[PDB]
Amino acid sequence: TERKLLERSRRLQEESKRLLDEMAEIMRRIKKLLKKARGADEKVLDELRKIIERIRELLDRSRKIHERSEEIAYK
Amino acid sequence: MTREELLRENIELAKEHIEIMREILELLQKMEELLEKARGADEDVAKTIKELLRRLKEIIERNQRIAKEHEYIARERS
Repeated sequence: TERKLLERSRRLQEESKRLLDEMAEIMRRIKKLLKKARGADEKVLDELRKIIERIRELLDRSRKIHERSEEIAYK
Repeated sequence: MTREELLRENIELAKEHIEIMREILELLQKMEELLEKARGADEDVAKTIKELLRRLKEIIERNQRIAKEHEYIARERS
């Protein structure tokens, strides 16, 4: 009959709509997780970058100390 | 500078160099802590996305089941 099949189809459109809405939210959540992860990684790389410039500055002084030590040994 | 002064400076320089190496040792450990933090953070994010993509895939397969049933219905109602 037409009425039974049409309610069958009508029930399926209700299911599809709930699924399509669910898919949409997942993509928005994925998109946000990636943006948040990128922000967090950029933060860590920002801090790693500063730690390395401190280390390298400490190696400037280390070279100065060595340089001064050779001076003292020369005479 | 007197000889005794130069040798004392040699000592001070050695002591200073040890303190400097220690500070670097501290900073290396801090680097490892940061590298492992980001490491775990990206792994938690990757896990969340992995399951979200799995939820997503099963929803799609079900979607195409509905679509092919729609097609079967439209054919029948003709």
